[PDB]
Amino acid sequence: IQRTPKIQVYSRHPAENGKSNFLNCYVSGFHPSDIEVDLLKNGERIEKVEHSDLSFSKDWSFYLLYYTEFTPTEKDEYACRVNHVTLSQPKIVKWDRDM
Amino acid sequence: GSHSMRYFYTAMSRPGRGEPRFITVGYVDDTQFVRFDSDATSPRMAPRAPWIEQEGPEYWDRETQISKTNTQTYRENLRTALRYYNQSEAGSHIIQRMYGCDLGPDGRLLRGHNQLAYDGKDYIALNEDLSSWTAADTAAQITQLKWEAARVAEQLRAYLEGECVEWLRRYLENGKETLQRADPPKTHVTHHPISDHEATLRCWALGFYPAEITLTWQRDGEDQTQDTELVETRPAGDRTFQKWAAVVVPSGEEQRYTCHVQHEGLPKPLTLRWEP
Amino acid sequence: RQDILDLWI
Repeated sequence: IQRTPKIQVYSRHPAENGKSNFLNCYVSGFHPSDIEVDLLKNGERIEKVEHSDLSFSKDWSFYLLYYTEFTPTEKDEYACRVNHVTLSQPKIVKWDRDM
Repeated sequence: GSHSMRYFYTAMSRPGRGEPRFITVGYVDDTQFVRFDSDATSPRMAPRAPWIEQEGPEYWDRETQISKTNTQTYRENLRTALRYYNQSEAGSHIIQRMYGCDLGPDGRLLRGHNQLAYDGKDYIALNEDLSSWTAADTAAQITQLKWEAARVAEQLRAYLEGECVEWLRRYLENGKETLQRADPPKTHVTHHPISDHEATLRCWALGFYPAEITLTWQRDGEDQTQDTELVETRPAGDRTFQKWAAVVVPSGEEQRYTCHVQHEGLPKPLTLRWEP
Repeated sequence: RQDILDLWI
C-alpha cells in the first residue's frame, strides 16, 4: 500500500512583480519516502534548490518543503515537477500567484 | 498555550544501496529543533533552532550517541520485521516511531505518546494509560509479548512523565520569545471570475503560528463544507503557515458569503467578506 | 532530550 504525494506550489509572501520572494513546493501525504522534486523556471530546472528535513504526519505519511529565492515577473513561468513510485510520469504543477 | 514535544524516528532500507538510512527529528510544537541523519558526512545530532544552541557539548554528545545507537537498533528492527511478515531481503521497507508529551495550560502532563508503524501502517502503540499496549496485527502481538515481559511500558512511562515534561519545560523557557508566541493569521478575501456566471471567493490566512487553524465559508449563515475547497495547511518557510478556503459563487451573490477564522493568536474568531 | 530506552521489536 502506497500513497501518492499532494502538491502545492506557492510563494512565501503575496507575489509582487519585480520584488524578491521565495518559491515553495510543498509535497505531502506520500509513502514511501523516496521522492524527486524540481522547481522549474520557464521549463528549466532551477539549480541549488534547498529542502526541509524529511518528517512525517500523524497518519505516518511524509512531507517536504522545497524552496528557492525568485523574483516574480509578469511573463516568467514557474512550476514544480514531482516524481514518486506511485506516478507513471512526472507530475507538473504550475505556479499561480492566486493560489 | 498547550505545548508538545515530539521525536520522530525513521529507518528506510535500500537493499543493494548500503545499509538502511536512519533519521531523527525533534519538534516543540511546529518548530523543529534537532536533526540526525546517518547519511550525513559525519553523523551527529545537530541544532535546528537558536534556543537549543546554548546546550553544552555534553548534551550533544549524549544525543549523538543515542542516535548512533538507534541507527543500529532500527536496522535490527527492519531485519526482524522481514521475519515477522515473511518478506524477502530484496524489498525496501520503512519503520517509523513517534513519541513525546503534551502539556496542559498549567504546564502539567496532559498525555504521553509512543507509537510505531511499519511500511506506513500502524504497528504498535502505547495506550493513553502509559501502561498497556495496542497491537495492530499478529506480528505486533509478538512484539507486545516481548515488551510486556521486559516491562517496557513502565520505563517509557517514567520518561514521558519525567524527563519529557522537564526538558520540554526547559526548552519552552529558553525559547520563550518564539515557542511561547502565537502569530495570528493575516486574513483577506480575493475574487476570481471564472465565467460570466460565477466567481471564486478565496479566503486567505497567512503568516500564522502555530499551524492549527479553522477556516470555513458560510452562505446565509450556513456552513458550506461540502462546497468549499480547503487546501492543506502549508509552511511558508519563515516559521509560519498558510491556508486558504475557496467557494464558487453565482455572479452578484458575493455578499451572502462570509469567511470565518479561528486561531490561538486571535482573541475572538474573525468574520470576513469580499470587499471590492 | 531523547529517551535512552532501546526498543527491539
